[PDB]
Amino acid sequence: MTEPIFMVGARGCGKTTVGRELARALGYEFVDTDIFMQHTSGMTVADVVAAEGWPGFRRRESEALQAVATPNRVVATGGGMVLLEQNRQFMRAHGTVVYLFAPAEELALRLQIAEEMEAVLREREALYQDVAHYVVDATQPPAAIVCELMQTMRLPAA
Ligand SMILES: [Mg+2]
Ligand SMILES: [Mg+2]
Repeated sequence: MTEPIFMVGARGCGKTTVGRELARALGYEFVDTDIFMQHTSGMTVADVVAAEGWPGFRRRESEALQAVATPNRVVATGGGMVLLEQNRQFMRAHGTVVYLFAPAEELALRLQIAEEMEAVLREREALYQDVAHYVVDATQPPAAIVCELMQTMRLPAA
């Protein structure tokens, strides 16, 4: 089916890259909520936070989620998208959610911090699992994740 596919996970799990390659494989559109915010508002997350705080950024992020969710589209989401319950509900309702899981060690390794990702996971691991319909090993190359997702999720290639 063509419900929107939400990619969730912590910074460093490869969301944008896997999202983009999955979208290409399925013939879907691709949008990253963080990138959408930047290029529609002109403001970075630091700008938004400096002007309106973390609460203001989280509201914008919720709004972005709602604005870009549509069928036949893969949506890569920022690390903190899973913090608000309404965001978690929105994603499981509107579509199907995939958590790109990696231990903190590997998240920290990816740097195109080890203990800061450990702490991110203590706060958010359970939230990623709560919202995810499907959990995949994000330490594989993107192409291998793409392949595994199409099989597990029973999605045809474009
Ligand atoms: Mg759904
Ligand atoms: Mg789950």
